[PDB]
Amino acid sequence: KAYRGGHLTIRLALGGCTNRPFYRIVAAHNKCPRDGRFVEQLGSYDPLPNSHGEKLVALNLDRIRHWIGCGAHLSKPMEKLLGLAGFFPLHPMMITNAERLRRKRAREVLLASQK
Amino acid sequence: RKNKDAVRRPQADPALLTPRSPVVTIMGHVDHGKTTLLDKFRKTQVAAVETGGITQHIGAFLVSLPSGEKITFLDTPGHAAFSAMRARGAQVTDIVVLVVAADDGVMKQTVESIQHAKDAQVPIILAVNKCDKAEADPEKVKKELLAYDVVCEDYGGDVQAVPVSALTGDNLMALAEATVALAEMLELKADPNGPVEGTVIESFTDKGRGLVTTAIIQRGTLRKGSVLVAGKCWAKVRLMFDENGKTIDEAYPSMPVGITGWRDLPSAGEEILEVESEPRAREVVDWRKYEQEQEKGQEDLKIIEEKRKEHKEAHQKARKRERDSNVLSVIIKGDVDGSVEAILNIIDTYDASHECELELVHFGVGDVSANDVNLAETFDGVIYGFNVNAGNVIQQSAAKKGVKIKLHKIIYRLVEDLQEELSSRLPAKTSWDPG
Amino acid sequence: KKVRPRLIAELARRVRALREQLNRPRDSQLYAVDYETLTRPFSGRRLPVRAWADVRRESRLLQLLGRLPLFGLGRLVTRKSWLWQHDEPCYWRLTRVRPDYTAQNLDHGKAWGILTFKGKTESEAREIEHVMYHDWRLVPKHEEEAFTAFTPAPEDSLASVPYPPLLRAMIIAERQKNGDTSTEEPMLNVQRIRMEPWDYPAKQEDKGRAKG
Amino acid sequence: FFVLMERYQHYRQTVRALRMEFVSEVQRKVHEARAGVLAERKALKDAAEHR
RNA sequence: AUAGGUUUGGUCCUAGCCUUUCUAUUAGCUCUUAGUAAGAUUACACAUGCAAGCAUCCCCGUUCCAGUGAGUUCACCCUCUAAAUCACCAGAUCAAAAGGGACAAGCAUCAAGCACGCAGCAAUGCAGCUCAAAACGCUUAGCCUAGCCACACCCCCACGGGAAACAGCAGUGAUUAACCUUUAGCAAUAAACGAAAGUUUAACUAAGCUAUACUAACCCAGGGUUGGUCAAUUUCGUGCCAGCCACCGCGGUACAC
Ligand SMILES: Nc1nc2c(ncn2[C@@H]2O[C@H](COP(=O)(O)OP(=O)(O)OP(=O)(O)O)[C@@H](O)[C@H]2O)c(=O)[nH]1
Ligand SMILES: [Mg+2]
Ligand SMILES: [Mg+2]
Ligand SMILES: [Mg+2]
Ligand SMILES: [Mg+2]
Ligand SMILES: [Mg+2]
Ligand SMILES: [Mg+2]
Ligand SMILES: [Mg+2]
Ligand SMILES: [Mg+2]
Ligand SMILES: [Mg+2]
Ligand SMILES: [Mg+2]
Repeated sequence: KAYRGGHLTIRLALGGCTNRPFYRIVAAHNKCPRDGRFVEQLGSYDPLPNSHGEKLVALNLDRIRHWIGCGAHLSKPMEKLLGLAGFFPLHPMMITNAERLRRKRAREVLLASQK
Repeated sequence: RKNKDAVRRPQADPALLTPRSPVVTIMGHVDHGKTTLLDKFRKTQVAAVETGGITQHIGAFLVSLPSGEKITFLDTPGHAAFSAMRARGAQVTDIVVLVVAADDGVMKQTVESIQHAKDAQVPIILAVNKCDKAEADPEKVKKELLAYDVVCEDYGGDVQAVPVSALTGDNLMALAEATVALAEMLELKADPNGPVEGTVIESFTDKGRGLVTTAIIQRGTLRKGSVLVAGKCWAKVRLMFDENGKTIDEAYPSMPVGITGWRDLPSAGEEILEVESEPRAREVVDWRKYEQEQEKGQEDLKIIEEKRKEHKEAHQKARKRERDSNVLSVIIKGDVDGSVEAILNIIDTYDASHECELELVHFGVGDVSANDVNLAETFDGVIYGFNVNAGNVIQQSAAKKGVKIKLHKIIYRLVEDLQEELSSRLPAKTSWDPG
Repeated sequence: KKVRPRLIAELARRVRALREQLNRPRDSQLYAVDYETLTRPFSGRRLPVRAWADVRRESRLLQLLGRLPLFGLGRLVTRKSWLWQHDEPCYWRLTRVRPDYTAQNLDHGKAWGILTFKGKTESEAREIEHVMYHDWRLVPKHEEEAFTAFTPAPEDSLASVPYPPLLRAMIIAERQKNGDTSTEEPMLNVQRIRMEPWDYPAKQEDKGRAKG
Repeated sequence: FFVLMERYQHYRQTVRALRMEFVSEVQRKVHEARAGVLAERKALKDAAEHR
């Protein structure tokens, strides 16, 4: 398909089955379907904890660097994943969501104490 | 096979019972002002907007009286043909308003309506209409009704007689007051909870909404998602609508509601019962179809045993055809099951078999379709459409295939055309008469 | 494979291009507005809620320049949004104007000027973006020097920042594997990455145009 | 809002620095594979062996 | 194929047909539960609802996604080089148009096509080019499936005309043997927009229906067959009749109805 415009993006294509999300990190042309063609698969992400209580994430760091150099964008979930991995700085929204959770927890703690 | 049918719930307890609005069916003789009276009560003028000025459909309307009460008026066809429609209206009615023209007095259809009212065991209110015109003799009307057992109050008869003039809208207020009084005396109530019970008043196929049935609720509230079963058909209620087409959230008892989502078109007058779920509804439908199949199988076994005994008698002792000119094959297409049934009853009244046979190849509800044209071609028949459309493509195909599609909008016009065709097939004018 | 011309397709493409060019809508038509419904009549599209007060209160660049000789060429114009956002002076030094004469009051068109943002000028004059916007204000001839008075703060710009933890570890491990004995901290340079606020005017010359 | 805006500014500055580093690495790798001592030596060695 | 039945009075060989195996659709009879996958027969016509916004106005998007298979060697490799991303740049990535090569099935009772080539700056000159190693032609078919090509109501196209368009989701009429909800949510991923918190999304996610399939289970089992190929029939009723058979065949007082 002769795609008018568009650009590469490193994003999480969703696979798995119902109630069992699983992600393939794909450097795919942004306009292509989420589960459609992709230039290269750069790793994986299992959101459901395994028996060891781990959320396995595979990152082909060399290829991710290559595609960032070639100009691929980064979807927000992938940016957050890289921030967690430490490959990138913690996302501002990761930090701000942590702060919001702390404030909500403090409010609920105050409510619980006032009982 | 275990009996998995769905059966009307037993009469509700007085604690469950709750006041419900009355259903009044306006019945009478042709052109005696039933629809005009209904128009006056509804505050809307439809008598002018009619094909042939004839009511050919048992129509329901939820009128609201100025006092604030609500009444479900069923305006029924007055012609001789629609006996089944009149009987069904009498069955579903709580009260029967018999409209009799003061000018013309009692008539054959008036007597038929009185008989149906007696059979349904429903109170009768006489509305003597056309009182304005000279020779209007309500006293004569009452005296003649004495013969048919509709005794007025003046003669010590429980039936209330009301002189009205639907044309001038005079005395209709007192007619409505009498209707309200009779409803109060009847003290109509029904359970507004639990599985729904209703009656199909009409069925049809709408090109946008599917198989649509105009029903009247009898017990419990109907809502989107309820699973209904009626006769051999079932639905998951997809859209409930009113006479105006406005979607309505709930259908309380004695309300006329058009229901969509029927997987098959039910027959007019059949009972609608709510069931638990789709699998249960399909089980009920399969059981009912199986029962009908067993009945038909018993009858077919009788016929087949006749044939086999004949053949065995024949044997033990020893030890395509071109259709005649005097055979009119007809396809029948109606806008509603009621019209289809009326035409079929008219056909079944046929008695001129010797001179020319009248074969009913197929009948249905909806626009003349390619399959109808194919049947007509296969049997050199004629398609008769009652208030249905014949698209341009269908017309072209019928012209190519030599079929004759005859659309009509009046029952007696269609019957005149049918008798014309029978006479044409004859070797002269036909001897069968519709009435 | 023997081709079959798409002659009607090409002809229609050409005719559509010609029609668009010859019926090109005027700027006064494109950027018109209704001050009751707050919708551009030409397209019928509503303006964002956050622009309603500005549309109802402040004025457009050409709507102002219509009252200035030579359209105030050489004057200094500033935007209400800039005034509310930055304490430092920000303005355009008007250098050229191409009004939309078709406009009733010549209250639309294009402008070119030299940008001063955060007290920093721009080397060359370029087109003014957001001319049609409703957040423009005019700098009176007097008070001009006082308003443009400004002295730069010390040039606060970090030379380098720590690498993300995993990247730092990877670089350190690569150095050790190569055998480098350096204990120097690896720092990612940020001087070349000159951050520029989001409200910094964009290159209008490359901006597109509406259609209808 | 203000803390978030500052966080975005710093985050995007650092991310752009990282992206520039990766772009430089990609350019260096391609120019290497194209005309680096290794590739040029191998090409000339192949030509000499062919002769 | 590890083969088997069937030509005849009998044997051998050749050969066709059929049986046994595995899928998928439909139908008949029958059905309890849970997880998951998949789901109009049709490029025929469509009521209704929704499916594209974002945003300090300009821009950007609505060309994407989703859909269908009508058409059909625009899909693959190489050359060249547009558009787009890499904050501006850089060549890098991606990939149009153009050129070269490759690229479905059947019919030769489709054998000739009828200008289908070349040279020259041009003028103009030469009379050539394809083809039984299948040109030209007709019919059929979406393909080479991380997906790709084509179409977007028809007139290939779409200025224009015919006319008023679901081959977007749900749904419907017609049609076929073929027939799922006119559910909820943006909570996740993706896309659009924004500087951003964020907003929109019938993409998608999570649900609804369906023995179409796989997995798992229940202390509530039907369907088919029972002459040989082929596992497995007692007694009656019928008597070349009723009827049965995938093939051979059975039934004239039956392990075949
Ligand atoms: N003289 C007179 N005519 C009336 C009166 N009311 C109605 N009509 C007319 O009588 C005729 C019959 O009225 P309709 O309602 O059409 O007849 P109908 O009795 O319902 O008969 P169907 O067609 O079988 O339904 C029409 O022309 C009416 O306008 C009345 O009070 N007096
Ligand atoms: Mg009437
Ligand atoms: Mg089945
Ligand atoms: Mg095809
Ligand atoms: Mg031939
Ligand atoms: Mg087209
Ligand atoms: Mg269509
Ligand atoms: Mg659809
Ligand atoms: Mg249908
Ligand atoms: Mg199916
Ligand atoms: Mg026997």
